[PDB]
Amino acid sequence: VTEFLKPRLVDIEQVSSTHAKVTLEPLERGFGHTLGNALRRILLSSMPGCA
Amino acid sequence: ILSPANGEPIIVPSQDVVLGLYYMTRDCVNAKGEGMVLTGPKEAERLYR
Amino acid sequence: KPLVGTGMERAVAVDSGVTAVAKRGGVVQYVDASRIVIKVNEDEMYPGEAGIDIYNLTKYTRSNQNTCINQMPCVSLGEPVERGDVLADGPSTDLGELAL
Amino acid sequence: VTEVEIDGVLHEYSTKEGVQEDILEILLNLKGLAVRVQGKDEVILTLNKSGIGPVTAADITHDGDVEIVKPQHVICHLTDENASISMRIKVQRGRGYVPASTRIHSEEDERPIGRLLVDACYSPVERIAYNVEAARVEQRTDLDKLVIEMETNGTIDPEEAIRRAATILAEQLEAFVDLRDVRQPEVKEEKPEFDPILLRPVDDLELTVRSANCLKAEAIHYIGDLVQRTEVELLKTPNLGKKSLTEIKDVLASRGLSLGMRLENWPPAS
Amino acid sequence: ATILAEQLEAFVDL
Amino acid sequence: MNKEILAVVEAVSNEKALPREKIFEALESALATATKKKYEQEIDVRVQIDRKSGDFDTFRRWLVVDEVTQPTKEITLEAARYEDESLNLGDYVEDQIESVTFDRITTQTAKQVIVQKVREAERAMVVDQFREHEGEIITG
Amino acid sequence: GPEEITADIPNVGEAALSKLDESGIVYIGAEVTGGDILVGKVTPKGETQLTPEEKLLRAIFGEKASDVKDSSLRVPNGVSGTVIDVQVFTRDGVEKDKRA
Amino acid sequence: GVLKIVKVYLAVKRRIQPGDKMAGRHGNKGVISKINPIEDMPYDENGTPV
Repeated sequence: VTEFLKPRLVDIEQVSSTHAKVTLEPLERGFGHTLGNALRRILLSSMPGCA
Repeated sequence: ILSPANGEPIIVPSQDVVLGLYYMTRDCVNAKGEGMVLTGPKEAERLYR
Repeated sequence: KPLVGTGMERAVAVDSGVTAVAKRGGVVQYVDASRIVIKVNEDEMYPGEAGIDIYNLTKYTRSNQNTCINQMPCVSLGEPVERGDVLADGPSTDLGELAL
Repeated sequence: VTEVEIDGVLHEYSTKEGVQEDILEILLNLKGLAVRVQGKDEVILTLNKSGIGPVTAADITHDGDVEIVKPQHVICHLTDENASISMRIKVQRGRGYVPASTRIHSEEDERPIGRLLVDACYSPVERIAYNVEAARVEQRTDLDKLVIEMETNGTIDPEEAIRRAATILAEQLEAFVDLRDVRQPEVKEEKPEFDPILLRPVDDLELTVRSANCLKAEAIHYIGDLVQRTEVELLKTPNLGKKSLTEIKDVLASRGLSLGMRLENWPPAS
Repeated sequence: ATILAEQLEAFVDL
Repeated sequence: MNKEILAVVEAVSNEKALPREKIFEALESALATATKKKYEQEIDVRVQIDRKSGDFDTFRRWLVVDEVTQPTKEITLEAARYEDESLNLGDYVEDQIESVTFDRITTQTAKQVIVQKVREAERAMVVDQFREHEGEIITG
Repeated sequence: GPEEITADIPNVGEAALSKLDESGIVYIGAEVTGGDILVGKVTPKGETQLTPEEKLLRAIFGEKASDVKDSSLRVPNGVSGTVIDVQVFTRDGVEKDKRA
Repeated sequence: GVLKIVKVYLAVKRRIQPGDKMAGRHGNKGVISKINPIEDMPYDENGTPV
């Protein structure tokens, strides 16, 4: 239909208030990998802060 | 998780993971990143990915 | 075809039955998806039997293992053929080569 | 292509007197055939051909809203003088890849014997190579220019494909650009149980147009108004004898409804 | 997510 | 069809139990019960096979009542306007014509109805035939 | 009694008799699925009535509607697919069928 | 005591699926495990997948 699926996320678990665990569901056949990998590669290197 | 025959563990990682872990635990004498200090394991994981 | 063969493929294909190999050389008069009609040359013919011989390529037909068999024609139209040449690849055969 | 039909053949496991290849080869070549539809989302293409020679893509009866991406693609080979084929070809726009098995939706769509299902494989792209390089930034260093080559069917447009993919990525990303604890389940919903088919006109119950004008002779379009109308107003309804009354009694009262049922909730909100 | 979307912004339509 | 049932009543041994008239009436009953299977619609199909003149002509009852469930047989207490019906009760239509009187289930239910009605009729006959002798020494 | 391959089946609905032809065999192409009826056969079921007063009825008025039973060949449960060919071997003497 | 043998044929375009058994020509058998999406298989620098 040329219109994709958008997730109905289920949980933002905030254990220890500094180590969170987010779930997201559902995503298309391969969008899980691409979104996870893009977010991971951006957060690791290209995410400004101060140190 | 133990055979009734011998008190050995039946759950033994057979292959394709022993290869994985073994590769993950070796030491190239001159590999990119040699000679640093890491504030912890998670730091090394981030440094690797 | 298999990219890395052992040469034996041509022999095992032509020596088996699954391929419809030509009997007498000549000209491919009429080729269809099920029939082939060859006009043999003047040397290998008889007084009667003007020269045409027909090959009815067995289309999709059961086998003793319930898998399909079929002889699609490999030769084009009008292309001359010699004696004992593959005119129709059998099941899992390519241009007269065993190809599984 | 998704659904084909050739007048001579019955099932794709057959042949046809005149065509060099089998129907199976024809279907595989068809799947190989690509096309670009512009106006509509699904379309039907007729291919008629006669005489000796190769039947390729250009030979089909093209249209304006439809454009063959490459005509030289061979479809089949006619190898007899008075040999001819005519074929209808359903071509629908879709995303991804659906096999011929699961695409079935009912138990009568295939009942037309000539409707051969070709498992649709529609994706304009074939391979996507890419690589980064040192961009010639006017004044900076080690900025990256990303070169992406796409080998495709030629159907889709390269820049258009890029922008469409980027739109898809941005839309999917918008999910957690503002993420929070959200749950679509809203238990204990509150809605009026009025049946929505009553909002439609009566004529939407698969019957003729003379009976439609008959229910337009009593000025009854609504089903939500005819529901307060028992069979006490049928022979008195203009020209309801046997035939049109047979239609009224067949196509209405069989669908689970009843010709006139007392209700107190109408119309919210027509 | 915001940084990636504002990177993407140069190509999308809507 | 009609000729077939005429051959039946000719071959019917108990012609007194069932001459042509009531034979064909029972056969119209059987034909209605067969139409009950031909259509998932449960409609009373009077036929009036025209016992001796010609073949059949199926009809459709209206079962006069203010209801509309199974509308093949539903008419209110005055709906007789079109068709010049002019009858409140008893007004029944002939909308569907020429159903099947020759298939497998038709002939099977014909056999069933025939044997049932014939046995019932012979029973009802012998009942009075022996009741005549009420007050006599009978065997048994 | 003999076995016939008539198109009609005493019990099943219209769907189970839609694939067949007028003779009682599926057309070449009906994408059947496990459960459907390929044929199309009925058998003499009953026995031991011995009422010739009803045998005379069902010898002319019910000549072929006496002892039906739908021992008809259904596709086994699970196997789907397409029908592609139908062979019919008729014993000589036994007259013929339209599809034959 | 037989009158009419009617033989009917049935054809299935039997596709591949996780669970079949494929092998090369050196006894390296194996069960196919996953129909991995094309965008996930390893791929050469020229963009061609494997």
